[PDB]
Amino acid sequence: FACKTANGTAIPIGGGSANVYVNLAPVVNVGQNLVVDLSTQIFCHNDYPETITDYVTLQRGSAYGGVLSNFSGTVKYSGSSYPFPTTSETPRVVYNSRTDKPWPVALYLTPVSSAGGVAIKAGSLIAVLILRQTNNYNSDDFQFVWNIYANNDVVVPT
Ligand SMILES: OC[C@H]1O[C@H](OCC#Cc2ccc(-c3ccccc3)cc2)[C@@H](O)[C@@H](O)[C@@H]1O
Repeated sequence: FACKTANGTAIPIGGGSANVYVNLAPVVNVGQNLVVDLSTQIFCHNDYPETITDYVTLQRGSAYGGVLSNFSGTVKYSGSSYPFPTTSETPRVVYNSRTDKPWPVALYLTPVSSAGGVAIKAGSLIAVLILRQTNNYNSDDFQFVWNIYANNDVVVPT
């Protein structure tokens, strides 16, 4: 089991950490959501699906910088909503193919009432999302840590 972003940035068998740069809607209105959809950038696969089934959760999610200060949010994992920062571990998603499939995580972030102007700065750390992988074969229990950075500024009008 291993993961990557499609520009080639990989986290190999056994886990590790990687950085992900996300394009963000440059204008987000109060009352509406900034959607940081990591399922369009983070992909994973099972290396031996004929023998082993892999199980993948969102173990931990938290916000940083302007996301932490200027937005409040939830995280959707595999079709369901959870508080952000996360509390419980999510249900597992099964990975059973050598063909990469997305890690189905997205943040839904709405500006706080006092937000206005440049609310997220280009280059800043905005989130850390941790994927936990286990399987039905042995005791492997690996963390894939995704450090999420803003590729661009986000402005909240007014
Ligand atoms: O994505 C599948 C697995 O890939 C990595 O482990 C590599 C392996 C293996 C493997 C395959 C077959 C056997 C095997 C042993 C005895 C008899 C038959 C098959 C043992 C280990 C590692 O990332 C595991 O955590 C993950 O579940």
